[PDB]
Amino acid sequence: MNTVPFTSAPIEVTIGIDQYSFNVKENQPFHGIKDIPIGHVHVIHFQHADNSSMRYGYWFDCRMGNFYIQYDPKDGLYKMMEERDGAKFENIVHNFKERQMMVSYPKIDEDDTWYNLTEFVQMDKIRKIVRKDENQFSYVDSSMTTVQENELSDPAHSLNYTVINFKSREAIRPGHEMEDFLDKSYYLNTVMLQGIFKNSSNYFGELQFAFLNAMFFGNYGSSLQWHAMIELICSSATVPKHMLDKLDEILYYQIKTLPEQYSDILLNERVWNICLYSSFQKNSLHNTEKIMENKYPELL
Amino acid sequence: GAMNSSNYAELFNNDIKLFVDDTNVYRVTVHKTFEGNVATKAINGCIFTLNPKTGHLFLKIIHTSVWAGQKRLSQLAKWKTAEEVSALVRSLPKEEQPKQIIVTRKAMLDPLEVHMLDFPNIAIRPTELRLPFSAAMSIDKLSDVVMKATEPQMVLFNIYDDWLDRISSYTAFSRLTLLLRALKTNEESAKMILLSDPTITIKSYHLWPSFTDEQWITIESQMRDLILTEYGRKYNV
Repeated sequence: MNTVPFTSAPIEVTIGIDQYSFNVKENQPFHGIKDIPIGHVHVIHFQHADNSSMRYGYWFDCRMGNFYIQYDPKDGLYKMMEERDGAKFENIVHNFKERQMMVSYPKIDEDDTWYNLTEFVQMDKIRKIVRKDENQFSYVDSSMTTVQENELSDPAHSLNYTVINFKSREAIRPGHEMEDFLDKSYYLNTVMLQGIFKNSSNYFGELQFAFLNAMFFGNYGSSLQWHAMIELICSSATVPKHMLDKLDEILYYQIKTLPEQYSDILLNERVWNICLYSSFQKNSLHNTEKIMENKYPELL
Repeated sequence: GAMNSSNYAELFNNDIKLFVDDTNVYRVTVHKTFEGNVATKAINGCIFTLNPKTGHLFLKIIHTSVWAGQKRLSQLAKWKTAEEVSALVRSLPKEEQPKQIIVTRKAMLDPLEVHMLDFPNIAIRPTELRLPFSAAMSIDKLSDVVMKATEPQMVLFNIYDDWLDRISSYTAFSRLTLLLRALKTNEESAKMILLSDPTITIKSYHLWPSFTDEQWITIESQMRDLILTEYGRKYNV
Protein backbone atom coordinates (compact mmCIF):
# COMPACT_ATOMS: atom_id res chain seq x y z
CA MET A 1 0.00 0.00 0.00
CA ASN A 2 1.32 3.46 -1.05
CA THR A 3 0.86 7.12 -0.14
CA VAL A 4 0.46 10.42 -1.95
CA PRO A 5 1.07 13.19 0.60
CA PHE A 6 -0.09 16.79 0.24
CA THR A 7 2.06 19.72 1.31
CA SER A 8 -1.05 21.63 2.32
CA ALA A 9 -4.59 22.44 1.26
CA PRO A 10 -4.83 26.26 0.96
CA ILE A 11 -8.06 26.49 -1.08
CA GLU A 12 -11.43 24.83 -0.68
CA VAL A 13 -11.53 21.90 -3.09
CA THR A 14 -13.28 18.62 -3.73
CA ILE A 15 -10.57 15.97 -4.04
CA GLY A 16 -11.20 12.74 -5.90
CA ILE A 17 -9.12 9.57 -5.83
CA ASP A 18 -10.29 7.03 -8.38
CA GLN A 19 -14.07 6.77 -7.86
CA TYR A 20 -13.96 8.21 -4.28
CA SER A 21 -14.05 11.87 -3.29
CA PHE A 22 -13.71 14.15 -0.24
CA ASN A 23 -14.49 17.79 0.57
CA VAL A 24 -11.53 19.73 1.95
CA LYS A 25 -11.95 23.21 3.42
CA GLU A 26 -9.70 26.21 2.89
CA ASN A 27 -6.52 25.64 4.92
CA GLN A 28 -7.87 22.45 6.42
CA PRO A 29 -5.05 20.30 7.86
CA PHE A 30 -5.13 17.72 5.04
CA HIS A 31 -1.89 16.02 4.10
CA GLY A 32 -2.58 13.20 1.75
CA ILE A 33 -4.09 9.86 0.84
CA LYS A 34 -2.67 6.59 2.17
CA ASP A 35 -3.30 2.87 1.59
CA ILE A 36 -3.52 3.31 -2.18
CA PRO A 37 -3.60 -0.19 -3.74
CA ILE A 38 -0.41 -1.01 -5.55
CA GLY A 39 -0.82 -2.79 -8.90
CA HIS A 40 -3.21 -0.43 -10.76
CA VAL A 41 -3.10 3.02 -12.28
CA HIS A 42 -4.84 5.75 -10.31
CA VAL A 43 -6.21 9.23 -10.80
CA ILE A 44 -6.23 12.05 -8.26
CA HIS A 45 -8.50 14.91 -9.32
CA PHE A 46 -9.73 18.28 -8.18
CA GLN A 47 -12.66 20.66 -8.41
CA HIS A 48 -12.22 24.02 -6.72
CA ALA A 49 -15.09 25.23 -4.59
CA ASP A 50 -14.93 28.54 -6.44
CA ASN A 51 -14.87 27.17 -10.02
CA SER A 52 -17.10 24.21 -10.80
CA SER A 53 -15.53 24.55 -14.18
CA MET A 54 -12.28 22.79 -15.08
CA ARG A 55 -12.14 19.55 -13.21
CA TYR A 56 -8.49 18.51 -13.47
CA GLY A 57 -6.27 15.71 -12.28
CA TYR A 58 -3.27 13.41 -12.57
CA TRP A 59 -2.94 9.80 -13.67
CA PHE A 60 -0.14 8.00 -11.84
CA ASP A 61 1.24 4.63 -10.74
CA CYS A 62 3.04 4.49 -7.38
CA ARG A 63 5.45 1.82 -8.62
CA MET A 64 7.01 4.50 -10.86
CA GLY A 65 8.05 6.88 -8.10
CA ASN A 66 7.12 8.78 -4.99
CA PHE A 67 4.50 11.39 -5.90
CA TYR A 68 3.03 14.23 -3.84
CA ILE A 69 0.61 17.16 -4.30
CA GLN A 70 1.43 20.85 -3.75
CA TYR A 71 -0.76 23.89 -4.36
CA ASP A 72 0.84 26.49 -6.62
CA PRO A 73 -0.51 29.99 -5.80
CA LYS A 74 0.89 31.43 -9.08
CA ASP A 75 -0.78 28.94 -11.44
CA GLY A 76 -3.69 28.48 -9.05
CA LEU A 77 -3.96 24.71 -8.90
CA TYR A 78 -2.90 21.62 -7.02
CA LYS A 79 0.16 20.24 -8.80
CA MET A 80 1.50 16.70 -8.74
CA MET A 81 5.27 16.49 -8.23
CA GLU A 82 7.87 13.74 -7.92
CA GLU A 83 10.23 13.57 -4.92
CA ARG A 84 13.51 11.90 -5.93
CA ASP A 85 14.87 11.79 -2.34
CA GLY A 86 13.47 8.47 -1.19
CA ALA A 87 14.50 8.98 2.44
CA LYS A 88 13.08 12.51 2.64
CA PHE A 89 9.77 11.14 1.29
CA GLU A 90 9.35 8.22 3.69
CA ASN A 91 10.12 10.84 6.34
CA ILE A 92 7.30 13.16 5.31
CA VAL A 93 4.89 10.23 4.86
CA HIS A 94 5.63 8.76 8.30
CA ASN A 95 5.31 12.06 10.18
CA PHE A 96 1.97 12.82 8.51
CA LYS A 97 0.69 9.30 9.25
CA GLU A 98 1.82 9.50 12.90
CA ARG A 99 -0.01 12.82 13.09
CA GLN A 100 -2.90 11.01 11.31
CA MET A 101 -3.53 13.81 8.85
CA MET A 102 -4.22 11.45 5.91
CA VAL A 103 -7.38 9.89 4.50
CA SER A 104 -7.35 6.17 3.73
CA TYR A 105 -8.12 4.97 0.21
CA PRO A 106 -11.56 3.60 1.13
CA LYS A 107 -11.60 0.28 -0.70
CA ILE A 108 -14.27 -2.19 0.37
CA ASP A 109 -12.68 -5.61 0.25
CA GLU A 110 -15.41 -7.23 -1.88
CA ASP A 111 -15.16 -4.40 -4.41
CA ASP A 112 -13.46 -5.00 -7.74
CA THR A 113 -14.86 -1.81 -9.31
CA TRP A 114 -11.56 -0.03 -9.88
CA TYR A 115 -9.82 -3.14 -11.17
CA ASN A 116 -12.71 -3.67 -13.57
CA LEU A 117 -12.53 -0.07 -14.87
CA THR A 118 -8.75 -0.14 -15.28
CA GLU A 119 -8.04 -3.79 -16.18
CA PHE A 120 -6.20 -2.90 -19.43
CA VAL A 121 -5.03 0.63 -18.65
CA GLN A 122 -1.24 0.85 -18.42
CA MET A 123 0.70 3.94 -17.33
CA ASP A 124 3.07 3.60 -20.28
CA LYS A 125 0.26 3.94 -22.80
CA ILE A 126 -1.26 6.90 -20.95
CA ARG A 127 2.01 8.85 -21.33
CA LYS A 128 1.78 8.30 -25.10
CA ILE A 129 -1.74 9.73 -25.21
CA VAL A 130 -0.76 12.58 -22.83
CA ARG A 131 2.77 13.34 -23.99
CA LYS A 132 4.83 15.14 -21.34
CA ASP A 133 7.86 13.02 -20.83
CA GLU A 134 9.64 14.99 -18.09
CA ASN A 135 6.94 13.72 -15.69
CA GLN A 136 5.98 10.13 -14.79
CA PHE A 137 2.36 11.13 -14.10
CA SER A 138 -0.09 12.57 -16.64
CA TYR A 139 -2.26 15.69 -16.30
CA VAL A 140 -5.76 15.80 -17.83
CA ASP A 141 -8.56 18.38 -17.56
CA SER A 142 -12.08 19.22 -18.72
CA SER A 143 -10.95 21.43 -21.56
CA MET A 144 -8.20 19.41 -23.27
CA THR A 145 -9.02 18.58 -26.89
CA THR A 146 -8.03 15.49 -28.89
CA VAL A 147 -5.81 15.17 -31.97
CA GLN A 148 -8.84 14.37 -34.13
CA GLU A 149 -10.70 17.39 -32.76
CA ASN A 150 -7.71 19.65 -33.56
CA GLU A 151 -7.80 18.50 -37.21
CA LEU A 152 -11.45 19.52 -37.71
CA SER A 153 -4.82 24.10 -31.70
CA ASP A 154 -1.90 23.77 -29.26
CA PRO A 155 -0.34 20.29 -29.70
CA ALA A 156 1.50 20.30 -26.34
CA HIS A 157 -1.85 19.95 -24.54
CA SER A 158 -3.52 17.40 -26.86
CA LEU A 159 -5.03 13.98 -26.11
CA ASN A 160 -3.21 11.77 -28.64
CA TYR A 161 -5.95 9.15 -28.93
CA THR A 162 -5.85 6.93 -31.97
CA VAL A 163 -7.85 8.54 -34.77
CA ILE A 164 -10.84 6.46 -35.82
CA ASN A 165 -12.90 7.76 -38.75
CA PHE A 166 -15.40 5.50 -40.52
CA LYS A 167 -15.33 7.52 -43.77
CA SER A 168 -11.58 7.60 -44.42
CA ARG A 169 -9.28 5.84 -46.78
CA GLU A 170 -7.77 4.10 -43.77
CA ALA A 171 -11.16 2.49 -42.98
CA ILE A 172 -12.14 1.66 -46.54
CA ARG A 173 -10.30 -0.58 -48.99
CA PRO A 174 -10.61 0.51 -52.65
CA GLY A 175 -13.07 -1.82 -54.35
CA HIS A 176 -14.61 -2.87 -51.01
CA GLU A 177 -16.35 0.48 -50.38
CA MET A 178 -19.73 -1.01 -49.55
CA GLU A 179 -18.45 -4.17 -47.85
CA ASP A 180 -16.00 -2.38 -45.55
CA PHE A 181 -18.39 0.43 -44.63
CA LEU A 182 -21.17 -1.94 -43.61
CA ASP A 183 -18.85 -4.54 -42.03
CA LYS A 184 -15.92 -2.83 -40.34
CA SER A 185 -14.12 -6.14 -39.52
CA TYR A 186 -11.24 -5.22 -41.82
CA TYR A 187 -10.74 -1.82 -40.18
CA LEU A 188 -10.97 -3.34 -36.69
CA ASN A 189 -8.91 -6.51 -36.99
CA THR A 190 -6.33 -5.69 -39.65
CA VAL A 191 -5.91 -1.93 -39.46
CA MET A 192 -6.56 -1.25 -35.82
CA LEU A 193 -5.83 -4.44 -33.84
CA GLN A 194 -3.02 -6.02 -35.88
CA GLY A 195 -1.77 -2.71 -37.31
CA ILE A 196 -1.85 0.04 -34.65
CA PHE A 197 -2.78 -1.34 -31.22
CA LYS A 198 -1.00 -4.70 -31.85
CA ASN A 199 -3.39 -6.55 -29.49
CA SER A 200 -6.84 -6.35 -27.92
CA SER A 201 -5.54 -5.36 -24.51
CA ASN A 202 -4.01 -2.04 -25.69
CA TYR A 203 -7.28 -1.27 -27.49
CA PHE A 204 -9.37 -2.00 -24.42
CA GLY A 205 -6.90 0.06 -22.39
CA GLU A 206 -7.38 3.16 -24.55
CA LEU A 207 -11.15 2.57 -24.56
CA GLN A 208 -11.18 2.39 -20.75
CA PHE A 209 -8.92 5.44 -20.37
CA ALA A 210 -11.17 7.53 -22.66
CA PHE A 211 -14.21 6.53 -20.67
CA LEU A 212 -12.61 7.50 -17.37
CA ASN A 213 -11.45 10.86 -18.69
CA ALA A 214 -14.98 11.56 -19.86
CA MET A 215 -16.44 10.54 -16.54
CA PHE A 216 -14.01 12.27 -14.22
CA PHE A 217 -13.33 15.44 -16.21
CA GLY A 218 -16.31 15.63 -18.52
CA ASN A 219 -13.77 15.65 -21.32
CA TYR A 220 -15.96 15.72 -24.42
CA GLY A 221 -13.38 14.44 -26.90
CA SER A 222 -12.67 11.49 -24.66
CA SER A 223 -16.34 10.68 -24.73
CA LEU A 224 -16.24 10.81 -28.53
CA GLN A 225 -13.28 8.42 -28.52
CA TRP A 226 -14.93 5.92 -26.15
CA HIS A 227 -18.05 5.75 -28.31
CA ALA A 228 -16.04 5.38 -31.49
CA MET A 229 -14.10 2.39 -30.18
CA ILE A 230 -17.31 0.69 -29.02
CA GLU A 231 -18.99 1.34 -32.33
CA LEU A 232 -16.05 -0.03 -34.31
CA ILE A 233 -16.29 -3.39 -32.51
CA CYS A 234 -20.09 -3.55 -32.64
CA SER A 235 -20.10 -2.65 -36.34
CA SER A 236 -17.75 -5.59 -37.14
CA ALA A 237 -19.24 -8.94 -38.11
CA THR A 238 -16.09 -10.84 -37.24
CA VAL A 239 -14.75 -10.25 -33.73
CA PRO A 240 -12.76 -12.75 -31.61
CA LYS A 241 -15.16 -14.27 -29.13
CA HIS A 242 -12.83 -13.37 -26.25
CA MET A 243 -13.02 -9.66 -27.12
CA LEU A 244 -16.82 -9.69 -27.16
CA ASP A 245 -17.09 -11.31 -23.76
CA LYS A 246 -14.51 -8.94 -22.33
CA LEU A 247 -16.22 -5.94 -23.93
CA ASP A 248 -19.52 -6.86 -22.27
CA GLU A 249 -17.77 -6.89 -18.88
CA ILE A 250 -15.91 -3.63 -19.58
CA LEU A 251 -19.01 -1.70 -20.63
CA TYR A 252 -21.04 -3.17 -17.79
CA TYR A 253 -18.81 -1.73 -15.11
CA GLN A 254 -18.62 1.62 -16.95
CA ILE A 255 -22.41 1.92 -17.16
CA LYS A 256 -22.67 0.70 -13.57
CA THR A 257 -20.26 3.34 -12.37
CA LEU A 258 -21.51 6.39 -14.30
CA PRO A 259 -23.33 9.04 -12.24
CA GLU A 260 -27.04 8.60 -12.86
CA GLN A 261 -27.52 12.32 -13.44
CA TYR A 262 -24.91 12.50 -16.25
CA SER A 263 -26.41 9.84 -18.53
CA ASP A 264 -27.61 12.64 -20.85
CA ILE A 265 -24.24 14.06 -21.98
CA LEU A 266 -22.07 10.97 -21.52
CA LEU A 267 -24.16 8.40 -23.47
CA ASN A 268 -24.62 8.91 -27.22
CA GLU A 269 -28.13 7.69 -28.00
CA ARG A 270 -27.36 6.68 -31.60
CA VAL A 271 -24.30 4.62 -30.84
CA TRP A 272 -25.89 2.75 -27.97
CA ASN A 273 -29.15 1.91 -29.75
CA ILE A 274 -27.10 0.88 -32.78
CA CYS A 275 -24.70 -1.27 -30.77
CA LEU A 276 -27.34 -2.93 -28.58
CA TYR A 277 -30.14 -3.34 -31.10
CA SER A 278 -29.00 -2.99 -34.74
CA SER A 279 -25.37 -4.05 -34.97
CA PHE A 280 -23.82 -7.40 -35.73
CA GLN A 281 -23.08 -7.67 -32.01
CA LYS A 282 -26.60 -6.80 -30.80
CA ASN A 283 -26.80 -10.25 -29.19
CA SER A 284 -23.33 -10.33 -27.60
CA LEU A 285 -23.56 -7.70 -24.81
CA HIS A 286 -26.12 -9.32 -22.56
CA ASN A 287 -24.87 -7.86 -19.29
CA THR A 288 -24.37 -4.42 -20.83
CA GLU A 289 -27.84 -4.63 -22.43
CA LYS A 290 -29.51 -5.65 -19.16
CA ILE A 291 -27.91 -2.90 -17.14
CA MET A 292 -28.69 -0.26 -19.82
CA GLU A 293 -32.39 -1.22 -20.04
CA ASN A 294 -32.96 -1.40 -16.25
CA LYS A 295 -31.11 1.86 -15.54
CA TYR A 296 -31.47 4.17 -18.58
CA PRO A 297 -34.49 2.90 -20.57
CA GLU A 298 -35.28 6.51 -21.54
CA LEU A 299 -32.16 6.91 -23.66
CA LEU A 300 -33.27 3.85 -25.61
CA GLY B 1 -24.70 22.47 -46.95
CA ALA B 2 -28.21 21.47 -48.05
CA MET B 3 -29.64 22.95 -51.20
CA ASN B 4 -32.97 24.74 -50.68
CA SER B 5 -35.14 27.56 -52.04
CA SER B 6 -32.76 30.24 -50.69
CA ASN B 7 -29.51 29.13 -52.40
CA TYR B 8 -31.34 28.03 -55.54
CA ALA B 9 -29.44 30.36 -57.89
CA GLU B 10 -26.11 28.68 -57.02
CA LEU B 11 -27.18 25.95 -59.45
CA PHE B 12 -26.56 28.32 -62.39
CA ASN B 13 -23.22 29.89 -61.50
CA ASN B 14 -19.98 28.71 -63.11
CA ASP B 15 -18.96 26.15 -60.48
CA ILE B 16 -19.46 22.78 -62.14
CA LYS B 17 -22.05 20.71 -60.27
CA LEU B 18 -24.15 17.61 -60.88
CA PHE B 19 -27.43 16.40 -59.60
CA VAL B 20 -27.60 12.65 -58.96
CA ASP B 21 -30.99 10.93 -58.76
CA ASP B 22 -31.17 7.22 -57.92
CA THR B 23 -34.95 6.71 -57.87
CA ASN B 24 -34.96 4.73 -61.16
CA VAL B 25 -31.85 2.63 -60.47
CA TYR B 26 -33.56 -0.46 -59.02
CA ARG B 27 -36.95 -0.96 -60.73
CA VAL B 28 -39.24 -3.96 -60.26
CA THR B 29 -42.62 -5.25 -61.22
CA VAL B 30 -44.51 -7.10 -58.50
CA HIS B 31 -46.41 -10.31 -59.41
CA LYS B 32 -48.02 -13.43 -57.95
CA THR B 33 -46.29 -16.82 -58.20
CA PHE B 34 -47.96 -20.11 -59.11
CA GLU B 35 -48.23 -20.96 -55.40
CA GLY B 36 -49.74 -17.49 -54.87
CA ASN B 37 -46.77 -15.85 -53.14
CA VAL B 38 -45.52 -12.47 -54.28
CA ALA B 39 -42.29 -12.12 -56.26
CA THR B 40 -40.49 -9.24 -57.92
CA LYS B 41 -39.02 -9.16 -61.41
CA ALA B 42 -36.36 -6.52 -61.98
CA ILE B 43 -36.38 -4.36 -65.08
CA ASN B 44 -33.64 -2.16 -66.43
CA GLY B 45 -32.99 1.08 -64.60
CA CYS B 46 -30.83 4.20 -64.88
CA ILE B 47 -28.85 6.72 -62.83
CA PHE B 48 -29.94 10.32 -63.67
CA THR B 49 -26.85 12.53 -63.37
CA LEU B 50 -27.49 16.06 -64.66
CA ASN B 51 -25.48 19.27 -64.98
CA PRO B 52 -28.24 21.88 -64.36
CA LYS B 53 -26.26 24.72 -65.90
CA THR B 54 -25.48 23.07 -69.24
CA GLY B 55 -28.20 20.42 -69.62
CA HIS B 56 -25.68 17.61 -70.08
CA LEU B 57 -27.24 14.39 -68.89
CA PHE B 58 -25.14 11.31 -68.17
CA LEU B 59 -27.72 8.53 -68.30
CA LYS B 60 -26.03 5.40 -66.91
CA ILE B 61 -28.17 2.43 -67.78
CA ILE B 62 -28.45 -0.23 -65.08
CA HIS B 63 -28.95 -3.63 -66.65
CA THR B 64 -30.87 -6.22 -64.62
CA SER B 65 -27.83 -8.51 -64.71
CA VAL B 66 -26.16 -6.34 -62.04
CA TRP B 67 -28.71 -7.67 -59.54
CA ALA B 68 -28.12 -11.36 -60.33
CA GLY B 69 -27.57 -13.28 -57.16
CA GLN B 70 -27.42 -10.22 -54.93
CA LYS B 71 -29.23 -9.63 -51.64
CA ARG B 72 -30.72 -6.44 -50.24
CA LEU B 73 -31.03 -4.91 -53.66
CA SER B 74 -32.50 -1.57 -52.61
CA GLN B 75 -29.48 -1.05 -50.37
CA LEU B 76 -27.08 -2.28 -53.07
CA ALA B 77 -28.71 0.14 -55.54
CA LYS B 78 -27.40 3.08 -53.51
CA TRP B 79 -23.80 1.73 -53.54
CA LYS B 80 -23.92 0.84 -57.24
CA THR B 81 -25.16 4.38 -57.98
CA ALA B 82 -22.27 5.78 -55.98
CA GLU B 83 -19.83 3.42 -57.71
CA GLU B 84 -21.04 4.55 -61.13
CA VAL B 85 -21.07 8.30 -60.29
CA SER B 86 -17.53 7.96 -58.93
CA ALA B 87 -16.43 6.19 -62.11
CA LEU B 88 -18.02 9.01 -64.16
CA VAL B 89 -16.04 11.63 -62.24
CA ARG B 90 -12.85 9.58 -62.66
CA SER B 91 -13.47 9.35 -66.44
CA LEU B 92 -13.86 13.13 -66.81
CA PRO B 93 -10.84 15.37 -67.36
CA LYS B 94 -9.82 17.28 -64.25
CA GLU B 95 -11.18 20.62 -65.47
CA GLU B 96 -14.58 18.96 -66.12
CA GLN B 97 -14.93 17.25 -62.75
CA PRO B 98 -17.67 18.76 -60.58
CA LYS B 99 -16.98 20.82 -57.48
CA GLN B 100 -20.23 19.63 -55.92
CA ILE B 101 -22.54 16.68 -56.31
CA ILE B 102 -26.09 17.17 -55.07
CA VAL B 103 -27.99 13.95 -54.30
CA THR B 104 -31.71 14.14 -54.51
CA ARG B 105 -32.18 11.62 -51.70
CA LYS B 106 -30.33 11.73 -48.41
CA ALA B 107 -29.74 7.97 -48.34
CA MET B 108 -27.14 8.51 -51.08
CA LEU B 109 -24.83 10.71 -49.00
CA ASP B 110 -22.84 8.00 -47.21
CA PRO B 111 -22.39 5.69 -50.23
CA LEU B 112 -21.31 8.59 -52.42
CA GLU B 113 -19.10 10.10 -49.74
CA VAL B 114 -17.37 6.73 -49.30
CA HIS B 115 -17.02 6.22 -53.03
CA MET B 116 -15.62 9.73 -53.45
CA LEU B 117 -12.95 9.50 -50.74
CA ASP B 118 -10.34 9.94 -53.49
CA PHE B 119 -11.93 13.35 -54.32
CA PRO B 120 -11.95 15.10 -50.93
CA ASN B 121 -12.45 18.55 -52.54
CA ILE B 122 -15.75 17.46 -54.19
CA ALA B 123 -18.53 18.39 -51.80
CA ILE B 124 -21.41 15.92 -51.52
CA ARG B 125 -24.60 17.76 -50.66
CA PRO B 126 -28.20 16.89 -49.90
CA THR B 127 -31.15 19.01 -50.95
CA GLU B 128 -34.46 20.07 -49.42
CA LEU B 129 -36.03 20.66 -52.84
CA ARG B 130 -38.65 18.12 -53.93
CA LEU B 131 -37.21 17.62 -57.44
CA PRO B 132 -39.29 15.57 -59.91
CA PHE B 133 -36.44 13.64 -61.50
CA SER B 134 -38.15 10.27 -60.92
CA ALA B 135 -40.37 11.20 -63.85
CA ALA B 136 -37.39 10.98 -66.20
CA MET B 137 -38.68 7.60 -67.44
CA SER B 138 -41.78 9.46 -68.63
CA ILE B 139 -39.57 11.02 -71.35
CA ASP B 140 -40.20 8.55 -74.16
CA LYS B 141 -36.71 8.58 -75.63
CA LEU B 142 -35.03 8.01 -72.24
CA SER B 143 -37.40 5.16 -71.29
CA ASP B 144 -36.81 3.58 -74.70
CA VAL B 145 -33.01 3.46 -74.51
CA VAL B 146 -33.16 2.14 -70.97
CA MET B 147 -35.61 -0.64 -71.79
CA LYS B 148 -33.89 -1.74 -75.01
CA ALA B 149 -30.42 -1.96 -73.41
CA THR B 150 -28.84 -5.44 -73.39
CA GLU B 151 -25.81 -4.49 -71.29
CA PRO B 152 -24.54 -1.69 -69.05
CA GLN B 153 -24.36 1.45 -71.18
CA MET B 154 -23.85 5.19 -70.73
CA VAL B 155 -25.95 7.41 -73.00
CA LEU B 156 -25.40 11.16 -73.20
CA PHE B 157 -28.15 13.67 -73.84
CA ASN B 158 -28.83 17.36 -73.47
CA ILE B 159 -31.99 17.45 -71.46
CA TYR B 160 -32.61 21.03 -72.56
CA ASP B 161 -32.45 20.28 -76.30
CA ASP B 162 -31.48 23.63 -77.83
CA TRP B 163 -33.31 25.88 -75.36
CA LEU B 164 -30.10 27.48 -74.13
CA ASP B 165 -29.65 29.12 -77.58
CA ARG B 166 -32.56 31.33 -76.48
CA ILE B 167 -33.07 31.23 -72.67
CA SER B 168 -30.94 31.10 -69.55
CA SER B 169 -30.04 28.02 -67.51
CA TYR B 170 -32.28 29.28 -64.72
CA THR B 171 -35.23 29.44 -67.08
CA ALA B 172 -34.31 26.15 -68.76
CA PHE B 173 -34.17 24.35 -65.40
CA SER B 174 -37.51 25.83 -64.30
CA ARG B 175 -39.08 24.61 -67.54
CA LEU B 176 -37.57 21.14 -67.16
CA THR B 177 -38.80 20.79 -63.63
CA LEU B 178 -42.24 22.07 -64.56
CA LEU B 179 -42.52 19.52 -67.39
CA LEU B 180 -41.32 16.71 -65.12
CA ARG B 181 -43.54 17.71 -62.21
CA ALA B 182 -46.52 17.60 -64.58
CA LEU B 183 -45.46 14.24 -65.96
CA LYS B 184 -45.07 12.97 -62.41
CA THR B 185 -48.53 14.13 -61.27
CA ASN B 186 -50.58 13.03 -64.29
CA GLU B 187 -48.48 11.39 -67.00
CA GLU B 188 -51.35 10.84 -69.47
CA SER B 189 -52.50 14.45 -69.39
CA ALA B 190 -48.98 15.85 -69.41
CA LYS B 191 -48.05 13.85 -72.48
CA MET B 192 -51.31 14.69 -74.25
CA ILE B 193 -50.46 18.37 -73.81
CA LEU B 194 -46.99 17.90 -75.29
CA LEU B 195 -48.02 15.90 -78.35
CA SER B 196 -51.61 16.97 -79.15
CA ASP B 197 -50.52 18.97 -82.18
CA PRO B 198 -48.96 16.54 -84.70
CA THR B 199 -47.36 19.45 -86.55
CA ILE B 200 -44.92 20.18 -83.73
CA THR B 201 -42.35 17.43 -83.96
CA ILE B 202 -39.41 16.23 -81.89
CA LYS B 203 -36.07 16.41 -83.68
CA SER B 204 -34.19 13.13 -83.93
CA TYR B 205 -31.44 14.58 -81.67
CA HIS B 206 -33.90 16.07 -79.17
CA LEU B 207 -36.18 14.91 -76.38
CA TRP B 208 -38.96 17.52 -76.47
CA PRO B 209 -40.98 19.13 -79.29
CA SER B 210 -39.69 22.07 -81.28
CA PHE B 211 -42.08 24.65 -79.83
CA THR B 212 -41.67 28.28 -80.76
CA ASP B 213 -41.35 30.76 -77.90
CA GLU B 214 -45.05 31.63 -77.85
CA GLN B 215 -45.93 27.93 -77.94
CA TRP B 216 -43.71 27.26 -74.92
CA ILE B 217 -45.69 29.94 -73.09
CA THR B 218 -48.96 28.16 -73.88
CA ILE B 219 -47.43 24.78 -72.99
CA GLU B 220 -46.10 26.01 -69.67
CA SER B 221 -49.46 27.53 -68.76
CA GLN B 222 -51.16 24.23 -69.62
CA MET B 223 -48.70 22.32 -67.40
CA ARG B 224 -49.32 24.76 -64.55
CA ASP B 225 -53.08 24.35 -64.90
CA LEU B 226 -52.63 20.55 -64.89
CA ILE B 227 -50.55 20.64 -61.74
CA LEU B 228 -53.05 22.76 -59.78
CA THR B 229 -56.09 20.73 -60.84
CA GLU B 230 -54.42 17.55 -59.64
CA TYR B 231 -53.62 19.26 -56.35
CA GLY B 232 -57.26 20.18 -55.71
CA ARG B 233 -58.25 16.62 -56.60
CA LYS B 234 -55.64 15.05 -54.30
CA TYR B 235 -56.63 17.19 -51.30
CA ASN B 236 -60.29 18.02 -51.90
CA VAL B 237 -59.53 21.80 -51.88
